[PDB]
Amino acid sequence: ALSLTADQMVSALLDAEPPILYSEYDPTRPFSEASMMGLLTNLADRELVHMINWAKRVPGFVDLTLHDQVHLLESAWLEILMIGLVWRSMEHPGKLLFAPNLLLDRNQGKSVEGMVEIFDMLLATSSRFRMMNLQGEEFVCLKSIILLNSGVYTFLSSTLKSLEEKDHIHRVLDKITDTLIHLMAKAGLTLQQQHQRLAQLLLILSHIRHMSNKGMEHLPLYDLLLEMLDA
Amino acid sequence: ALSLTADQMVSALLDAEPPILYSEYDPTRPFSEASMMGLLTNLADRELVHMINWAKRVPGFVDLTLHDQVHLLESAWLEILMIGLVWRSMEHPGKLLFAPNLLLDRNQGKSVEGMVEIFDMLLATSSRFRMMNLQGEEFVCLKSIILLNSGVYTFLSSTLKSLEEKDHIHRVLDKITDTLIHLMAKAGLTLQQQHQRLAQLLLILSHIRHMSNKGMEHLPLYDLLLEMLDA
Ligand SMILES: Oc1ccc2c(c1)CCN(c1ccccc1)[C@@H]2c1ccc(OCCN2CCCCC2)cc1
Ligand SMILES: Oc1ccc2c(c1)CCN(c1ccccc1)[C@@H]2c1ccc(OCCN2CCCCC2)cc1
Repeated sequence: ALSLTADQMVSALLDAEPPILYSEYDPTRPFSEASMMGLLTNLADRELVHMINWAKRVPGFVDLTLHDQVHLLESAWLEILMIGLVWRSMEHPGKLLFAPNLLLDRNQGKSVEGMVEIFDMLLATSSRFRMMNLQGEEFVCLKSIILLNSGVYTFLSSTLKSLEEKDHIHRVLDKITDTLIHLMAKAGLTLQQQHQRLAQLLLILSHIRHMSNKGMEHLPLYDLLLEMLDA
Repeated sequence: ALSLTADQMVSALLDAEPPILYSEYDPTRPFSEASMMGLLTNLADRELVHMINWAKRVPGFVDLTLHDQVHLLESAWLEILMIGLVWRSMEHPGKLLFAPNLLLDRNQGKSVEGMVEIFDMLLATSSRFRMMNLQGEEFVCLKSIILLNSGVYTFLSSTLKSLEEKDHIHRVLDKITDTLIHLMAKAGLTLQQQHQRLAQLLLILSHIRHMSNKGMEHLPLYDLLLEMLDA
């Protein structure tokens, strides 16, 4: 876990990658009446299941407490669905690849009230990824950081156990930071460029947190998540 | 601007620091009827004015477009008020130093509906700052990063001007990253520790974004901000 090598962390995360699901939409039926929200909703609910399997495979995650594992996913679930959406949409300018059979552009967002706001923020993030030429290895590191970071400041506890957990989460996270830098070092970037790029990458996560928040508004999960985790 | 030296960036930001305002509350009147929200509201509205002066003094900020300057403050205003609150509350465990004459603890939050949620998140952030032993120089760098970063992904424009602006904002931001590292290098931290600490610092900003979002819910600003900026 905390002994994992940089290259081993990347092989470990890359291997943990979830599958790219398809939208359960009837291709022969008129789209102008498919219920946009309904499609996205059913899609996300199915990815959530695979998200758990993925999370269980992120180094150090299963070491935590079941209830801590739930808390973290409960805080990050939507941010992870989003950063994943933005990634696969990276090479699709002006469009969002929700699923191989569900590629929507701006206008298609004006379907539901206030959904075009969220699409634009997503497209913009996708665009930034294009601008930075984000790499698949950098991507998985970021998605793992989101998972371990998003809920680590809201355990609201100072018990010895919560203290060892928080400690352990920031130790894995540090490992991921080291890994990100390693990648950038190998790409040829100087020390300065490594720091600057690391910062540019982490700061985009603030934007993903914000999008998630807007998404939560437009949109118990704990028990649902629990049952999936506790196998 | 983009030529500023590390030590010059810190002297520049430290000098730009706003004043620590007081709550306009009658000390001889019973507090159980002072209207908690009213106090906080009037306080923030006054700090906002000083926030503009401060922003105008952040290197590279005034170089932007007035409308870009407004957009950035409109996106970050509450996050900045919050990171400032958390900072001055750092040495006050279990309490929030909203102002020298307004130090409130947990329970005092149960005043308004759902306000104790926000206080707890704030206390937790303050606690993390204590855990990391954040330094005044690191603090100002972070507050400047928030200002330039929070709204840089939502300009929703690809005009040449918007492209040069975004470019220019990420160039100042990189300067601040270099500065943060410089500080950590001088503190004695190794290269590895520098990277890890930079990451831990930036990631807390995601949490500040989240708190701001919750704060915006519980809670035009553009025109208001405009008038203050355009002097
Ligand atoms: O990979 C995916 C799949 C779907 C989505 C994204 C990524 C990001 C943007 N997004 C969204 C979020 C809010 C408003 C509009 C769109 C959709 C989305 C996300 C979540 C969602 O949830 C429906 C409720 N559902 C109930 C069971 C537990 C899981 C959540 C419904 C749609
Ligand atoms: O330095 C300060 C001063 C006040 C506050 C913070 C920091 C952070 C937490 N916080 C808050 C935010 C939402 C809910 C509860 C508390 C208060 C706060 C923040 C903003 C606020 O705004 C009232 C509306 N006001 C109208 C004019 C433009 C500026 C905004 C009222 C209270």
